[PDB]
Amino acid sequence: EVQLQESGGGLVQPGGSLRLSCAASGFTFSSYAMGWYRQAPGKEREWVCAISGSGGSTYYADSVKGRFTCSRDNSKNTLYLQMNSLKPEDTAVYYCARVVSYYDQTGFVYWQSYDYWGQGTQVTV
Amino acid sequence: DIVMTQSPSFLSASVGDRVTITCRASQGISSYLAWYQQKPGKAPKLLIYAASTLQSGVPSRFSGSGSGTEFTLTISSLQPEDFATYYCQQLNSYPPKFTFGPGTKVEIKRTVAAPSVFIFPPSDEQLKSGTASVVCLLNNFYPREAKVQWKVDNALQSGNSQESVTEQDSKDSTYSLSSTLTLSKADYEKHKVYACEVTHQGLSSPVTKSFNRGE
Amino acid sequence: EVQLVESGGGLIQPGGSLRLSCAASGLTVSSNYMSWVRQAPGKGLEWVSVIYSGGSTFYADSVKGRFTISRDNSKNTLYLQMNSLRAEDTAVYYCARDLDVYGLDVWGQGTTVTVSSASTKGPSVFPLAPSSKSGGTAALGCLVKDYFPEPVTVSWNSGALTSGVHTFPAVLQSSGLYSLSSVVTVPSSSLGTQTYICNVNHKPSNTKVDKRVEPK
Amino acid sequence: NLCPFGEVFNATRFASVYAWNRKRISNCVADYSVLYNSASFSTFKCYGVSPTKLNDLCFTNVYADSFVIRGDEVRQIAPGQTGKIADYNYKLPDDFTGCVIAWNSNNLDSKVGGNYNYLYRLFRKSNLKPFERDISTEIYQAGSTPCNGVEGFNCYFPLQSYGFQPTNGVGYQPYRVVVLSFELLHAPATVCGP
Ligand SMILES: *[C@@H]1O[C@H](CO)[C@@H](O)[C@H](O)[C@H]1NC(C)=O
Repeated sequence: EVQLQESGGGLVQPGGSLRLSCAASGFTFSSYAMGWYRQAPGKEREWVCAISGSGGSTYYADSVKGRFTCSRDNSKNTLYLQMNSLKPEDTAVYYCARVVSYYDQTGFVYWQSYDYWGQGTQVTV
Repeated sequence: DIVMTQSPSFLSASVGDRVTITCRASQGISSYLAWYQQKPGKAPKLLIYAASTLQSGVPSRFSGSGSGTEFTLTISSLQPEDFATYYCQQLNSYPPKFTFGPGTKVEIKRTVAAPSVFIFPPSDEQLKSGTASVVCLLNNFYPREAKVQWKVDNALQSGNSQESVTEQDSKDSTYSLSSTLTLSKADYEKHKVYACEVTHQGLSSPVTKSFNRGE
Repeated sequence: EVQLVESGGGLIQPGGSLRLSCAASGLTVSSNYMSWVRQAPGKGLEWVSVIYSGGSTFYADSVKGRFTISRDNSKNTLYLQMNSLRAEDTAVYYCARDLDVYGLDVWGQGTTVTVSSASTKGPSVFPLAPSSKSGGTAALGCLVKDYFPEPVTVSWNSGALTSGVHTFPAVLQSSGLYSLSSVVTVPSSSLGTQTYICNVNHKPSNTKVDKRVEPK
Repeated sequence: NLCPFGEVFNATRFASVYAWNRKRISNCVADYSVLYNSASFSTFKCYGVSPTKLNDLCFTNVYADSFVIRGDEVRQIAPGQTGKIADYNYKLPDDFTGCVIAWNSNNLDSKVGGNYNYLYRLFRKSNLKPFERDISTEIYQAGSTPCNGVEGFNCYFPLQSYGFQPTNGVGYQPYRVVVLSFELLHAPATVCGP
């Protein structure tokens, strides 16, 4: 886990479509599931999506389900979050990192992030 | 988080005295405590680890005790080279690897000495630059605790003064203070009387030194 | 024998980068926990980062994502790369060997890192003249104002006058420049006979000033 | 033939983390309800399998690894973690399929003068491979000079004891940890749910 750069866009109109991209190096991208973490201005960080190495299992939060789609191309070691039906509440900064999932005692699934960081800045979406 | 506190902040003692300084923790840390000594301009020196075990090459007068939330460092006989700042450090903490204490400074005790107070008006050369600095000098006082009040036309001033205190002197073990009141030239010409009032143990009443602009 | 020798400190603009190095003798950096601890001017000691024997690296929250700890084993040297400095990192940094519950035994001499957007400026020397008000003691001095960076050196009568001289620690102002005062207490009978000059040297600006303080 | 989970979970004396105990569950019927219907576990995290489906699955073998660590170190018992426990005492594989369960043990493993029978490996040159057990008591060499089996400067004993006192904070307080690992091989399946 040597680095993780991010891209995708900035200011964008409501009800629009845009995709956010993340790059990876120093590890087998297909081996580790990657996740998108969104941090709102003045609010806490929130897990929006997580995708397995295969992509056969994709997990999304209820706050954004039905609108964003998370995809990965293991060929280029890149992470994609396609954002559609945009609303002003989705205005935040997005970050990528390696992620792992666990089941609690009652069967619900939560996600844990490998300790690292990706540096980027967004001001409107 | 576990917070480390150290008391006293300042302690005055003489050579041969027995010195005890305490370090407290918000939550019990068992014996995960270390004691270090630092002198001005030099790196910290490890004195005690595990809160009771002496580091090799450290004199036996240093001793540590305590478990849980309260720990103590004791010097059986204070020696002239033992005058320094002492820190306590938590070991195997989370999230930080270790957390140091605020620090305790051990200083040379002596008789109470009243300060000598002098006031210095701004120089005309500085007045040409557009800024005026008035200086108050407190010379050769003990104990260190002293208060300086800057007054302009009998009005107490806050937010325009900066202070500096020298270390204990090599000969008479006396501290000295220098306070600067910085203002604009226009404000300096707008007022006439500038005074510095010093409060100290050696003074029965606070001592005020004043000057009037333009003599 | 045992010694950690540091280098790489200096003056940096905010947002800049600096690499600190710590060469080791008497211990192997690989086989030891190696930590960086910084002391801010006039404050206590704060842990920065730690590197393990197995390669695990841990950083403090204040410097997460900006500082990187590394080691070279051919040179037995510990390295700290500091990027995006933010002027609260201005401190004296030390490299130490960590023994966990046994504490940090071996420290280094420390290197000073100062982060400031201020420009190197020559000091202005002004006279703190003695007051007209005696037969006893009078106080005179010099104010060395608006200089960057530290340090400066102040002497009296080219070193002939060292008794009663107090050169106070400098203070950092809102402008980012330092101010200092040097005072001396002299017999007042010598005010009209002996001529007192303060000699101030600021090497970074190549400034040398001799200011005569005379009663006004 | 009920699987002996209680032998690991409800045992009086646990093991040190540097010498973590492993028990092989085989040829028995396992009811995981006793584990996932209990309220005595501070940490219950299953990676790669949900507890609810566990009673409906068959495995070739099961492994129960028990040890005692500090609370602040319980986070290290997880895939892709770094730390003294993870690097030198007990390493979980990144592709870990199993359940980590942990409960407080201040009532049993904390003594007024301190329990010094629980130890962790403090010094080790290289990080531990997954499911490795280092029980060496060799003196660690921190410098060029050989130790010759004598403790001294740059020559330290590899194991250090936890100070487990009842007045310690929760992070410094002891926690008992059991890790269940389920293995399926090209062999007859012996561990099955009800
Ligand atoms: C341990 O004993 C308690 C008390 O009877 C019981 O509730 C629990 O199920 C036991 N644990 C196991 C793993 O059997």
